[PDB]
Parts: sequence; C-alpha cells; structure tokens
Amino acid sequence: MIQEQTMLNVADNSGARRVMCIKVLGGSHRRYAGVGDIIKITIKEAIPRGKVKKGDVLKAVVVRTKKGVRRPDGSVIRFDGNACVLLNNNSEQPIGTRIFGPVTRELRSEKFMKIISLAPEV
Amino acid sequence: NIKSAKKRAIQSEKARKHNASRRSMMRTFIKKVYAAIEAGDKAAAQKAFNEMQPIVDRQAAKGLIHKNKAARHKANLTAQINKLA
Amino acid sequence: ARTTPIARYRNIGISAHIDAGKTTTTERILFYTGVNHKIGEVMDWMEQEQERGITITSAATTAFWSGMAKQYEPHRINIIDTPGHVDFTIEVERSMRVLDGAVMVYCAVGGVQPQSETVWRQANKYKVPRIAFVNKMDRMGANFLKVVNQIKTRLGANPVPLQLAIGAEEHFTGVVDLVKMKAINWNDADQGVTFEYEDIPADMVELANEWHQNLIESAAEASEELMEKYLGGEELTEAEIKGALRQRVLNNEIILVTCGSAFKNKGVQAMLDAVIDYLPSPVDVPAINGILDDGKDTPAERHASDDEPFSALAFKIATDPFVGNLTFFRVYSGVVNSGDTVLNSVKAARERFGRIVQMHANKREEIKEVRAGDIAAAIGLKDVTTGDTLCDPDAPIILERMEFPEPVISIAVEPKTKADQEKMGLALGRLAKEDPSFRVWTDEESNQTIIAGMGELHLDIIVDRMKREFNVEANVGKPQVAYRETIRQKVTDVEGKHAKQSGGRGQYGHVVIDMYPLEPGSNPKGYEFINDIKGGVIPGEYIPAVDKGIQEQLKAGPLAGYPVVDMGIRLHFGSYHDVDSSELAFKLAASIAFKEGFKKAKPVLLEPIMKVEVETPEENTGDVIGDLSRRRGMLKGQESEVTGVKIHAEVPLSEMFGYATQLRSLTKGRASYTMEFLKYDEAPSNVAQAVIEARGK
Amino acid sequence: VTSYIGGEGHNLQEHSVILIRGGRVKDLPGVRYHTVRGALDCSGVKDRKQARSKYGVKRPKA
RNA sequence: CCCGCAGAAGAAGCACCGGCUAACUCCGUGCCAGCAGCCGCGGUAAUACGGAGGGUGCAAGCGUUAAUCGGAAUUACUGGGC
RNA sequence: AAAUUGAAGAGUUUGAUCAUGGCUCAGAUUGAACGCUGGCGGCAGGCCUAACACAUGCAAGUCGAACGGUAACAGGAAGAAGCUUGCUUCUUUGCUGACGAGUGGCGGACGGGUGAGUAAUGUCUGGGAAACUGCCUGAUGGAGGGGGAUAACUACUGGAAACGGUAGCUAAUACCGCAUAACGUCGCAAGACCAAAGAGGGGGACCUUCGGGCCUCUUGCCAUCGGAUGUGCCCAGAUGGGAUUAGCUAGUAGGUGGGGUAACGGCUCACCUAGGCGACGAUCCCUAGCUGGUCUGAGAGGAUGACCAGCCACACUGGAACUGAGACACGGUCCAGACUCCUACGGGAGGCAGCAGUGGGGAAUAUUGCACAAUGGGCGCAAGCCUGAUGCAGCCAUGCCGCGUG
Ligand SMILES: Nc1nc2c(ncn2[C@@H]2O[C@H](COP(=O)(O)OP(=O)(O)O)[C@@H](O)[C@H]2O)c(=O)[nH]1
Ligand SMILES: [Mg+2]
Ligand SMILES: [Mg+2]
Ligand SMILES: [Mg+2]
Ligand SMILES: [Mg+2]
Ligand SMILES: [Mg+2]
Ligand SMILES: [Mg+2]
Ligand SMILES: [Mg+2]
Repeated sequence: MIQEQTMLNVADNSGARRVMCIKVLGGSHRRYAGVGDIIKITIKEAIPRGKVKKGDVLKAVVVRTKKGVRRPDGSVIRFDGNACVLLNNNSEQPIGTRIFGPVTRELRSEKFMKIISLAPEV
Repeated sequence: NIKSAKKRAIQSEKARKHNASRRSMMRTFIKKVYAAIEAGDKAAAQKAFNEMQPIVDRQAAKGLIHKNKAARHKANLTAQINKLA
Repeated sequence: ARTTPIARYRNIGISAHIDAGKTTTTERILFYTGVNHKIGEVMDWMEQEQERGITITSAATTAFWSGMAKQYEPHRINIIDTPGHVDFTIEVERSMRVLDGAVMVYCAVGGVQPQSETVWRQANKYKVPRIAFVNKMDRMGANFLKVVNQIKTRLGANPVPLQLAIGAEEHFTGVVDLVKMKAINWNDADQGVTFEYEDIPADMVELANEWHQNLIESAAEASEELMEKYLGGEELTEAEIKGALRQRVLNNEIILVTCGSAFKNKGVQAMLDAVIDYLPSPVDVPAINGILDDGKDTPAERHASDDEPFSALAFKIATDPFVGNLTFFRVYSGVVNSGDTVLNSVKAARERFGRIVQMHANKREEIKEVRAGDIAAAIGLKDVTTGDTLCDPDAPIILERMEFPEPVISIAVEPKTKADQEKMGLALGRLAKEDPSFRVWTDEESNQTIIAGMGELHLDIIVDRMKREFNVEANVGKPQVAYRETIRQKVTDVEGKHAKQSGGRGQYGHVVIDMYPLEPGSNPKGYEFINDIKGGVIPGEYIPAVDKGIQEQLKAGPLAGYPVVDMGIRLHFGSYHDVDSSELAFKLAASIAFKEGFKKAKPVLLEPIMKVEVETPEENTGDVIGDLSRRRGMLKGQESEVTGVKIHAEVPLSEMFGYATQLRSLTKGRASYTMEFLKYDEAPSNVAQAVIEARGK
Repeated sequence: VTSYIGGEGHNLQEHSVILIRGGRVKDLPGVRYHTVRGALDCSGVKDRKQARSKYGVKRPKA
C-alpha cells in the first residue's frame, strides 16, 4: 500500500537511492499502489555519477511492500521495507540494468519481463 | 575456469581438505600437551609430548609443515615441561 | 574456392509497397533447414556455423534453395530485401543496380500502389529483369487476376501469369501452374516445408486451360523460329517454354507473376523455383559497362567470371551495432582474398581489404574469400560511399552510376542541450555518410543547420536515430526564410550630418543622398552609388568612404534588421571639414542619412519567390492547383505533358516548408516538386517585426 | 581562449570545429594562440603562392 | 647478394630575402587588406603586406606549433648583488 | 699507445652614453603533432591522453617410459564370409604403436603488460644475521612393507550449459601405516622421534604358478651435509615540493614471559615502565614508480626516467586465503562491490594494464599477419608438443644513415 508522500527505496541500479511517491497513477481518487502498480516518483536522493539526479520526477513500479502481497491460497508475502524500480517516463523500460532484492510473482508481466529476468529471486 | 589447468583447482581443494585434516590432528595433539601442562603434572605432559612427537615429525617429513616448525614446537614444549614438573 | 558454381548464383531483391509482405517473404524464403544435415557440396558447407556461433539477422542474406519437390543442386540465391517508403528510397535505388533480378511483390487486394509504380520506375532506370509475386491471397477481397490486369494497365507492362490461384481467402490451398499443369497444395497442416503435387484440378481447369494457352503464345513470340513452330500446331517442351520465356526475361520483355500467401506459406515455396527458372544469373545478365578516370570510355566490360582482376561495387555503408563500418560490397568481377589492396577509384584514396563478412541463415558468417556475384560486407576505416566502385589497381575506375535523389523536404534542427551542437555536427556528419539521400546544410542567414532529407519520415527516423545511436537529442524547426528589405517607389532627398567637435580632434561629415529604388534585379551588384558631388564639396577622397558606409548598411537594413538590395543612391551634395572630416565621418554621416531617409522612403519587406514545377497525375491537377493558391502562391501556366501535368507557380518560400508530405497526401504519393529561388516581393506580415529582438535585436 | 585567424579571407563561424596552435600576435593584447589554416574546417586562403604550407594552401600542379 | 638494361627513363619540393640573418627588384594596395621570433612595416616608389621575376638556405624533406638545456654570469657551488 | 681539446654572440629602453635589467633570436635534442610536398633502401621507434569499456581470435601446456583404461589410423591377432583362391573390400580383439577423456607428475609464481599505487614495507650505494630455496649439482647411506579409498567407467540420475548426485573393487610414482634409521630433529646430558616409489631397456639356461627376484644399465624416490642459484629480513647514507602544515604517536617506544614465522622482530598476546619521533622539519598536504642511463652543458649543474637492462608495485575495485620449494597468484579459488553478456527465467558466465583488434578520449601513435627455422622457456628418456616470448613480415618520412632524380 504505497501512497503519496511514501519514502520508498530503490531496487535497481538506476542511480537513485531514496524516492517519494508523488501520485498514484490509474483512475481518479486512487489511494494506494500495489506491488504491480506504476506510480510517479520524485527522486529525493541519488549517487554522484548515477544515471538519474536528485529532484528528477519520473515514474516507477513497486516491487516490495511491507504490507505485502496475497496469493490465491490466502498466503501473504510481506517484505522488510518498500522498494521500487525506476522507469523511463514515456516507455516504462526500467532505467537501471541491475536489480537488488527479491520481487514477486505478481510482477511476471508482459512489461516487467525485464525486471523479472534481472531479479535475483521470484 | 578458463584453462584446462583448472584441474589444479579441484586438486588443490582436495589437497586443502587433506592438509586441513592433518593440521587439525597435529595441533589437537599439541593442544593435548599444552592443556596437560596447564593442568600441572610432568608425567601427563610427557606422555602427550611422546604421543605428539612422532606426529610432528611425520608431518614435517611429509611436506605439511616445516622441519623448523616441528623443531620449535618440540623445543618450547620440552622447555615448558622441564620448568613445569 | 568458388565451389558453388558461380554460373548458378542468382542475385535478386524483393520490392513492394509498404507492408506488402516483403519482410514476411524474406523470412519465409529463409526456411532452408539444412541443420543436422549439410545439404550442400554434392566436404564443407556453411553448416559449421549453422551451429549458431554468432546469432544475428542482417541484410542481403545468402541461401541454398534446391527446388520445391523438383530439385537441381545447391544454388546460393543471394537476397537483398527492399524497404517500401519513398522517404528512404535510396536503399531501393542502390539495391536495384546491385541486383540482377527483382521479385516484385504485390498485395492481392491492395494491388499496385504509389510505391509499386515508384519502385517500377526505379527498376526501369536499371532495366532490371523483374518477376512479380502476388502476396496476400487469404485476405477477403483479394483476386490474383485483377492485380495481374492492374500491372497490364497501371504500369504499361506485359504481365504473363505463369501461375494461377486456387481459391481466395480461406479457399486458398494451392496454385495452378501452367507448365507442370498440376497444382501443388502444400502440407501447411504439418508444415509448409512439406509439399504435394495434384493432377489436373477441376475447379480451375477451364480457367487454367485458357490462361495456360495464353502463356504458350508468349513463349512463342519469344523466339522467331518458335513463333513459326507455334504456327506448326505443335506444343512446347519443358525447356522451350521456360528457356524461351527466360532468355528474354533477361532482356526486360515481360514480368512473370506468381500468386501466394507468405502468411499461410503457400505460393512462396514455388516462387523460389521460378527465380531459378527465369530470374538472371551474373552469367545470364549482360556484361557490365566500364570506364577509366580520363579515357572518356575505356570499355572496361568486366567479364563477370572472376578471371578479370578484382572489381566490385560498394552499395551501402552501415552503422554496425558493434563493428562501426560493415560497408557491404557486391563483387562483380575478380577475387579479393582475406587481405589485399584496392583504391577508392571514385575518391582517389588507397587502403587494404581486411575482414569480409557474409551473413547466411542469419548467422553472420565470416569469409576470407569473396568472388564473382558473391554479395558480402567489409570492415574498414576508409570510407566507400554508396555507388562507389571497388575495382583493382588495374582500375576500371568509374562505374556509370553517379546518381542520388535530391532532398525533397528540408527541416531545421538544433540540439536540446546548447553544447551538443558539436556532437549534433559529428552525428549528422556520420548519418550523412550512411545514406546519400540525406543532406546537411549551413545556410548563411544564420548558422542554423538544415537536415534536408527525402521524406517527412525519412528525416523523422533520423531525429530519433541521434537519440538512439549517438545519444543526443535534437529539436527540429521550420527553416528561417531569408527576408531582405528595400525602398519601394518612394525616392527621397535626405540629409545626414555627423559631427562631434567639442575637443581637439572631432569628426565632421555631411551628405545629401537622393535614395531611389532600382528595378528588382536589373544590375548584378544590385546596389548603385553614383556620385554627383562637384566642387570638391566633399573631398572626393572620401567619396568611397560614403559608398563603404552605405553598402555596410545594406547588410543590416533599418526596417527589421535584415539585408537591403535593389536600391540606387545619388550623392547630390555634402560638406567637409579638413581637420575633422575622416574616413569614419562620411561612413557615419552616410549611414545616418540612409537610416533617416529609409524611415521615409516607404520601406517594404521582401520574400523569396521560388519557381516550383510539380509532376502531378491528371486527376489531382485541381487539388495541387488549389493548394498552391492556398499558399500565397501564384500560378504561371500548367502545360499537361502525357502521364503527368506540369504545373508552374512561383510560390513564396515561406509557404513551402513541408509541401511534399502534404503534396503526397494530395497526389496519393504520385507527385514530386522542384523549387528554385527566383525573385522577391511583399505580403503584409509583421511576423518579421515579431522576429526582430527575439534573436540578435 | 581567443586566437588569431590569419590570411586574407576565412570561412569560420559560431559552431566551426577548428585546430589551434600557439604563437602570440604582439598586436592584440590577449590573443596568445593561432588557427592552423587548412585543418579542421579552416580553409586555406585564396591561392596564396608564397608561404603556401603556412596558411594551408595545396599546390597548383602546373 | 651477383649477371643479362634496350631506355635518361619512373623520381623536387619547402621556408625565407627590412635589422638581428644570408638572399632585391617591379607591379597592386594605400594605417586598408595584411605580416610579425624581438625591434617593427603598410596613410601613393612598401627591398617588410599580396603577386611575378630573381636569389638565398635546406633538400625527401621543408616550415609552424609544442617541450628540455644552453646562451642566462637572469638563482651566480664553480659564478652575482643590496 | 690513445680513453678525449675546453668555454663566442646579437636585436630591443635613449636624441645619443654608460650601467642595471627583462624579453627575443642564433644551437642541440624529441615516443612528436600540424601545413605543403613526396623516389628507394637500411636500422630503429611507434597510446605521452581514458589504470576508460571491451566484441572476436590466439597468448601454458606437457608426460602412455607413473595408472586404470581404449574414441580412432593402424598394427599384432581370431579370423569367419565374396572365397579375384583368403589382393582376404567383411566381422571380433587394448594384445601393441598411439590416444579421447580421467587419477597422478612437473609447470602454470617463468616469460609477457602497465606505472595506478608508493615519498618509503619502494629504489640506489655499502654492508650485516636470525634465514629458507623446485628443477641443477658433490657426497654419504637407504629404498623393509600392509591395504583403505576415489576419478574415469558401470548403473541410475539431475540440468539449456558450468557441473553434479548415489552404491562398486577399480588401480597406480595418488594416500595412510607397520618396518628401520642417523655426522638428522629435539633434549645440557640421559634419551625418545622421523622416510622412501617404482618404472623402461635387456640379463641363453642360470625361472617358468608361465615377464625368476634381488644384484644388468638408465633414470625415478627417501634421508641428512655441502655448492650454486633464487628469495626473505636488517641496518647506515642518499633518494621531491610545502611551515600559507609544529607538535605527532597508545602496540604507540621499550621490558619480561607465552604464542607466531623458514628466520630476528610489538610479528602477536598479557602484564610492567612511559616512553618514542620532531626544526638535521615529525605529522599533515601535494606530487611521483626507482636506478644504470637519455637530452643539454666547457663544466658544475638543469631537465629527464620514452626504447634497452636491474629492482619494486599492480592485475575490473576491496579483502582473504588455498595449493605450493616459491603466490597471498594477468590468463587460479572464495567472498563482497560496480559493470556487462546468455537463459529452455528456474540459473549461469566474464575480467585485454598478454598479441592483434573495436568503441571512446586525443593534436596524435600500427595488422584482428607468418613461423616455431635459430635463440630461449615449460613438459618429456628423447623424438615431439606448446610458446602473440622470440624471430620475422605489414602500416607510418616518426627519426638517424646511405643513395637516387642523370
Ligand atoms: N492477411 C495476410 N497477411 C499477410 C500475408 N503475408 C504477409 N502478411 C502480413 O502483412 C504484414 C507485412 O509486414 P511486413 O512483412 O513487415 O511488410 P513489408 O515491410 O512490406 O514486408 C505482416 O504482418 C504479415 O502478417 C498474407 O498472405 N495474408
Ligand atoms: Mg613579401
Ligand atoms: Mg645582478
Ligand atoms: Mg594423451
Ligand atoms: Mg649437554
Ligand atoms: Mg634474516
Ligand atoms: Mg580497464
Ligand atoms: Mg587478461
């Protein structure tokens, strides 16, 4: 459950280190963002020579939440903290080329095949 | 993982296991001697020293440890035992 | 060596309208299997790297096709697929001379279309022996015979239908051949790769009988003895039919048309067989004409067989994703062998020939040997531009082709970051070498660069190639039109005195200049300074000071800030002060009198007026006429030559900065425009007053 | 830095890549470099016959 | 490497010419266009700019640009001064 | 004998002079670049920048004379069939020649590349004690002697690949014992302890349980003591700039004892002392590989450290170790990090500062060449194999030199 003002972390090597959700895309009055959801982020921190600079606004997809995912068998897969994967603003196409930490089967999509292939688990 | 002389890796791992076993045995016997010394009897320390002295010599002679290492082990141990009683 | 007997090579390319299945067929053509079984050399086939050592799909593929159930030995068929957009038509220009034959693909429902006639003209310029494929028989509303007749009446060709269609849409399962007299229905159900003949199908037997008879008449008119033999009541054998049809197909007689569906994979398997049967070999196509640097015509016919010294033809430089050169080279005669030396005979430059690469079965094979008719590519540093010859030091220097299309759409361009003008300079430098149908400019009104390309899309797929290839972003814009200004019909008799004497060494200058306009372009220099000073009123050693201080203002111009041409000047009367008059006194006094007499001589602002000729199909005459009038342009005669209408109109240049894309919309892509600056005139537009202080106030 | 453009007539502009060498001008206080003509978009002067390697002019073969 | 060579035949250019520095006239320009290593030249006879002739130097190189030492006894230990 | 013989000035401050004083020039040199030209040959040199990222190919293998074996060309056989009467075109055979893969051995730590790091754990000069060294070599002897495994393989099996599982004796110069032992280890002495391995060539009998055995030769192995080589360590002097860096240090500086190394050592640990370095410049900061030497100079010096040779350092970045005589290891391992590439998404793979080469950076620096024929190196008894060392070729007036264009 990611919402506006949520200080996420970054799961890829796009260069950002701490971001913030500034809008949850999809439908009016939408409140929360699930793991699969694409949101809009402002970069609150980055590395000196990273591919992105601090203060940039672009999209992102979530990959880990403390709230966690739920499975059709009822099982819940929670994580230790929130994390996302930055995406280029027009075509999603994650900026980074690496990915840290696990992801979920809820991300095995036609779009995040890249993310799901670069991910060290699930 | 590049050149077929990568069999030196598996060969060296096997030799590492073997040398580790022999080293652990040798130092276990040396620790036998030293604990017997800290306990404070000459006969027990001397027993353990006579039991390790072939071990250290056979290890030096086999290429595991060096002649001088076994030498100074025996030397410091005999000195400790002689002062110990 | 040249084990695949060179006299068997077929060099050909498939050309058609956009989304016509040229790429679908290229892919289908390539189902050659031969994996787990070299099919070649009756040894060493290309099979070693059929093991996929390097995986890639590249242009100009080579292939071995034995035959569709009737087979005759490995042939390396060499294929250059062709694109379909007029935007990028140079890839079809260069890849038509390089070609021996051409498979004119066609949409069985779309028929012949702007690009199909366009590539038809392209091939006619090189007289390429072309046979035609008719793709898309499954789509509803597709009929082979109608498209066949379209060729007969839209291109003025003689479309002999050496095949026939068995059904349409779902019905399509096979094709009635007129020589086998059988209709092979392929085993698409298990795999198209499997095939089967069928004896005399009843559905088309009446239609096939009449159409087959028509084919025999073409075989007959093919040879004079044959014609009389055809009048002997006797039919033709499996060799005189084809050998008669083939022997002139080499010489541009008639285009053979076969139907099929590369989606459902029928018709195609047979199409490959027809290419061997009728399309020319480097030994079947006539020998190439040649020439040296000075000898107006050293005949230089290079016999194709590689017994002449190495003599190739390079047709395309490539931005290889890794190598960075990959200039493809088509060897006509001679043999270069894994390291040799040849010169840029068109450029007068010299370098070696290192790493030939020929990609077959989509595996990028590396070759140390390329021979007669053998299409390949080269990795090197020295540039060889498209259509540039690669002959031996023997040097049949020039090959006749010295032709590239002139850009039809020109657009300005500048980067997003102000410090990538150098990077955008170097990127456009490279992307200008990669295709000759893409100019780059530097006009003198301003340093602004102009990327003049063929079509809207042609230069719209290059604004993003810099984004992709050279990671530089650019923002395009309409080119700035050169606006010069002048006085119009108002003579004025004005005074200008420059004097600042309030110290020891001041300046004094004075002039009375009667500014009157000249006829718009009646004298070469455009300007006119006549001096009517008398009495040595101005010293006279300062008369050229007056001229050099007036024609320096012609560059700037008072009204908006833009050049002044076509005005006369009469230095009626001045005055001087010997101590204070100076060169830079009658330079300034004349300037002042100019820009105070210009504020009252009725200055106007002029615009460039082109001379636009449009080659347009008759029906759309009124349309382009109306759009030329929509633009503030005036028409001057519209003679109608046959198969086009010639429409002249001196349209302003400002009203033409995207014309052709719009014109193509108006003409169904069947017209082009040629414009050339003629004169100047005026139309009320303070848009030039809008652009005064935005840049360089 | 600023640099001198020698010879009679040049075709240099705002965005022209060039090649710069050393050498003061002794006239312009602050111009401590030169522009090698005939190199990197600096065109050789109009048919200079004397001192032709300087100023970058290739030769008439006569 | 050594012999058959018919045949001068396939092979010369670059910088400079005011002083230092060695090599001078004319034309066209007229504090302009331009040169310049330092001093400097060009405002109507310019040995200094541009060109032609001539010469000088070097030559499969020539010239320019770096860059180090020398000259510099201008960091002076040999070998300086207030 | 000769080993050196070596030292120049000019323009410019001024109306002129002297002086002080800077600037410029005359010379030599270069890893050179650029402009214009361009014939040849010889010799040499050719990323000075991004120790930036690297596609592709090759740079470290070898030994059936250590071993189990046997994918082939064969042989030696069993030889079958067609039988041209065994031309044996055909079938079985590790029994040899040889060899795929596998255990084992030696090498892979040499050679090759860069100068990032390092202002001293580096280098040079000269010495010290507390040392160890594969192959090489000189001696002295030894070389009783048991079987407990495991690879290939067989079998099942996992996986796209790397690479595995799970039982079986295999076999060995692989491993561990029991022998036995000293001018060996340790103990002051008394004393105890420590190894090995066999293969090849043939011995007319000199045996035939059918290869005698063991005294036939060559190696191989073990042990100490030397030589030699290589390496480790220590000290003193010299090895840059900066005080617009003056105080720095807590294992720090010493002691004892325990441990540790091949070796002395705060190398380490614990206790004890409070010391130790610093204007002869500690610390801090910047820069830099060092040297023999190259350039210039009469010299003293100034600059420099490209090629060549010695030393050091590093190997995608940080750390660790393992095997080993020698590494804390370019082309090994493990981990972490940054990065990139495959995927049949479950998993993997890599490290050009080797040769060539690509992109890039740059004013600018070469072929993805030939060959192991010498020379050298590794393996081997040796033929032979490998050697991107090396020897040569290619490009480039980049330089020195010779010659040419009459
Ligand atoms: N319906 C139908 N479509 C076809 C047939 N052959 C090709 N196509 C389709 O037309 C499209 C053409 O794409 P492409 O081959 O890139 O066109 P090209 O670039 O001109 O060749 C492809 O998606 C094919 O699916 C056919 O017989 N029937
Ligand atoms: Mg002159
Ligand atoms: Mg003085
Ligand atoms: Mg072998
Ligand atoms: Mg004693
Ligand atoms: Mg020592
Ligand atoms: Mg690197
Ligand atoms: Mg490497």
